[PDB]
Amino acid sequence: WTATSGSCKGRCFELQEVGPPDCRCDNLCKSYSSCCHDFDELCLKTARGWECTKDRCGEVRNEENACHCSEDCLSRGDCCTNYQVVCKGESHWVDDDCEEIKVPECPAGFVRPPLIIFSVDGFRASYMKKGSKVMPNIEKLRSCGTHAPYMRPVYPTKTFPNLYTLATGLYPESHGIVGNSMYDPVFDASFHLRGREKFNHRWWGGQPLWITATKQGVRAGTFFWSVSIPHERRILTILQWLSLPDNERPSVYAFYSEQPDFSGHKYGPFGPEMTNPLREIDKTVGQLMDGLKQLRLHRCVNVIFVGDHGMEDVTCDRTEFLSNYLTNVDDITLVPGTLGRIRAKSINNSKYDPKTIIAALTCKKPDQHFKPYMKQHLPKRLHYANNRRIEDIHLLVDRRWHVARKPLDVYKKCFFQGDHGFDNKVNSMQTVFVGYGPTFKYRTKVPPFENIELYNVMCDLLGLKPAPNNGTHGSLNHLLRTNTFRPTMPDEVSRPNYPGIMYLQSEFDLGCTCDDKVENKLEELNKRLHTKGSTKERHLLYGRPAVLYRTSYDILYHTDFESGYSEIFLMPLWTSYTISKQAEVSSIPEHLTNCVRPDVRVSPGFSQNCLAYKNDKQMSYGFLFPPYLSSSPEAKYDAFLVTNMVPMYPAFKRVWAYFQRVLVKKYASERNGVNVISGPIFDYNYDGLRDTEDEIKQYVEGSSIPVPTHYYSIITSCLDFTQPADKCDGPLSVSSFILPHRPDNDESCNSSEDESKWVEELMKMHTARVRDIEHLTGLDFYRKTSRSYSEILTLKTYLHTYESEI
Ligand SMILES: *[C@@H]1O[C@H](CO)[C@@H](O[C@@H]2O[C@H](CO)[C@@H](O[C@@H]3O[C@H](CO[C@H]4O[C@H](CO)[C@@H](O)[C@H](O[C@H]5O[C@H](CO)[C@@H](O)[C@H](O)[C@@H]5O[C@H]5O[C@H](CO)[C@@H](O)[C@H](O)[C@@H]5O)[C@@H]4O)[C@@H](O)[C@H](O[C@H]4O[C@H](CO)[C@@H](O)[C@H](O)[C@@H]4O[C@H]4O[C@H](CO)[C@@H](O)[C@H](O)[C@@H]4O)[C@@H]3O)[C@H](O)[C@H]2NC(C)=O)[C@H](O)[C@H]1NC(C)=O
Ligand SMILES: Cc1cc(OC(F)(F)F)ccc1COC(=O)N1CCn2nc(C(=O)N3CCc4[nH]nnc4C3)cc2C1
Ligand SMILES: [Ca+2]
Ligand SMILES: [Ca+2]
Ligand SMILES: [Cl-]
Ligand SMILES: [K+]
Ligand code: NA
Ligand SMILES: [Zn+2]
Repeated sequence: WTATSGSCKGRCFELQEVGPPDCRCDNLCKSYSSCCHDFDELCLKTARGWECTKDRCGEVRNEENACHCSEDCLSRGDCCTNYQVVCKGESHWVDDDCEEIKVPECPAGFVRPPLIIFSVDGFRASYMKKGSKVMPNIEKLRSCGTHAPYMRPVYPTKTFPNLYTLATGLYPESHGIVGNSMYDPVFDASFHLRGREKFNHRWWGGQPLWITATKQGVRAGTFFWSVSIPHERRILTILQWLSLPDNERPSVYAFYSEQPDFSGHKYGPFGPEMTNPLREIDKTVGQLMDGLKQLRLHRCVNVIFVGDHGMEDVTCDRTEFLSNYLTNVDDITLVPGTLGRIRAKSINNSKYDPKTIIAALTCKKPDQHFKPYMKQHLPKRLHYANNRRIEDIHLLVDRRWHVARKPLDVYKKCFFQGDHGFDNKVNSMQTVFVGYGPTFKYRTKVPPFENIELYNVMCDLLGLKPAPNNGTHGSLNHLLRTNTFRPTMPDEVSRPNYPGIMYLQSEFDLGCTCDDKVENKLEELNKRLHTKGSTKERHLLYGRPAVLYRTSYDILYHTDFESGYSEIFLMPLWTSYTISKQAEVSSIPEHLTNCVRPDVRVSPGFSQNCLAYKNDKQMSYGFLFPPYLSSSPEAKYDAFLVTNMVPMYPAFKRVWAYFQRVLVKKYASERNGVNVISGPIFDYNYDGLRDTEDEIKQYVEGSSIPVPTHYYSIITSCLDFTQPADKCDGPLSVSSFILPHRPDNDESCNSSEDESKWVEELMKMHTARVRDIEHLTGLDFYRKTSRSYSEILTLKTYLHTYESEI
């Protein structure tokens, strides 16, 4: 109940929320049906429109007007945004040349430049160029401030997951808003767009910017605007808030536009009807900037123009129906659309089997426009698994398509021409970023980055300490003129051992054999130096990774590669090697096909053994430094050391072998040498973070040899590819992947064909940031380069997406 008998007199858009049943006057009351009787009358005035006209100038203050052109309006802070242009001969902000804002130019009593976030729903990245003619205000912001060609949203590329990611710096899996629709089995409760349950605090995890500000004494305008409140009114309210007394005035503000998303759903991303909503957004930006200029705040405030996601073409006829695949269609609940989430309709149904559901959806039709996954097998880059609200079964839907349960669900629930929600690597889903203000750089283009990074920066902009989040703090320092955050490299927790030769061949009983018994200080003084690390400068280019957790490991040196070998996990945590453009691919000699050799630097008790692999009918093995890339017949024997061995399903060996035999050389050719760091990943609880030994759910049979869930590689070269990887004088270029270590190739529908038709495509799907690999391994890469740490942080957040140009 709300006793709405009180009044909004003088309380219009009050910054503090009074406790019911007292009537409210804040910009959220509409969505609660708790506004005072007079809210519309007093707080939502519309009389006379939004602009001053020539004959309104100098008028007598008439309180019924939506905004004012009277003389006292500046002091009252409630002029129409175009007042000075019409009545005082001022020019529009857009018509002014831009001038570098070297320092905040703020009125007395402003303790810090305010931050205004102007967020636009469905603003596809390519609108910046494609709509440039009809958006002069946005275009000045863009070219005069700091801009990226695009900003990468989070998966799923829906509104609430993305806006809440912007506000928290967290992946949906951590903030909890994992879709526009959700079921939480622990609450036994459902979250919906329409409805009231979504206003319950328990859905919303992490700590959004407005709470971070508030707890640290920085006042915030409210972020959520009711749909019925017109854009012009939202602008004037922000401007009014900015005219408040120093002690009452917020420092951070948000504006939100439902457009161009709203129109985009109806008309498609480039429907002719899209021009108008883009003009209108630009007009709103103009009004904000004119209002700021009126208040002498246009060289004081930092403005962020940011979208949540793009928009793709999607029509009713491009819909896959689960009823064309499943006989048991009525025993499942589907969260439908641009992604699919499946669970059992009833928990009392013990005949529901996810395994057989997945099988029935796997490569069943030639051009099938969705792919089923168990959530832990989704590409790690999506970070979409560690939350009880994410169903075990997931469908990644092809761009331009929908998935639905039954045809009736489509024609009884074509309407739409656009939608979004797809994989966050899809060009059509990319959105925008522009920063303009004293704290951002002048006329600067920055590389694309992820929206998870913005929280940190908005914290920097407001002098706040960010709550723990998924951004990498410092990776966006190159956006900022000042207020940079100077991060320091994490301290190494474990130091390596450096074992020499300590064991005789005969101390090993591993059931391994090798045809290697063939024999001179020419080639023996030489091989000593290689095992002490004489070629280490070539194969270990950026210093050894640091181990950021407590463990026992050995640095092992070799002619062709260096490794950090875990005595705990019985394999390298990392294997580093350099392949020059000139390097040659050889095959494995017939006599050495099954060759595995004990490593005399490492005890039998800390080694794998061949027997376990013989007994395990499911599990074979591969090597991290590839035998094919050995520098010499003699060097090749090193690649067969038991300490270079890792467990691999035969199905995965097809993938790995093609990577090592074909792709590494190809990348070396194309990139002028590559440095490769490869290794295992263990993430059995799919939390994106390195497993402790007690979290491993699978071993090679009859052994303590743990089975990785994934294999990674980080592939680094010179950004200036006219320089070789091993002699680079400037910025680096990287591409990485985290390949799932699976017993089958069910994910690849073409896998019965040659590796040259499917493997690289799989790898591309599982592209990763070095930073993702850091979370998963507890290692820290690039410790010793000539590059600034901030640039390295940027490099570590880079994702090679394999899409076309935007
Ligand atoms: C992206 O960034 C985020 C933020 O940094 C990273 O997430 C953090 O990871 C930490 C490590 O996993 C984790 O720390 C744990 O916190 C536990 C208490 O956490 C509560 O309090 C915090 C602070 O206010 C709060 O943020 C948490 O909020 C979570 O849960 C609520 C309610 O469920 C949600 O509203 C909210 O959205 C959030 O949910 C998410 O996180 C939880 C895990 O906390 C997931 O389960 C969800 O799926 C969802 O993703 C909490 O309210 C604390 O109890 C933990 O301590 C246990 O483990 C340590 C190991 O060191 C051990 O020493 C302790 O003894 C203890 O073990 C006991 O519990 C075990 C399990 O129940 C049991 O087995 C043992 O026997 C013991 O009894 C731990 O310290 C931190 O909470 C999250 N923070 C957030 C916001 O998610 C994330 O990792 C980053 N991602 C990547 C890829 O880098
Ligand atoms: C939470 C945050 C952080 C920001 O930025 C940051 F945190 F990054 F700083 C910015 C804004 C915000 C919040 O934004 C808002 O004010 N609202 C949240 C989004 N929202 N959606 C609606 C809605 O009902 N629909 C509009 C879209 C649409 N299209 N078709 N149908 C619909 C139906 C109303 C609102 C109000
Ligand atoms: Ca949206
Ligand atoms: Ca884990
Ligand atoms: Cl969803
Ligand atoms: K085997
Ligand atoms: Na297959
Ligand atoms: Zn939408």
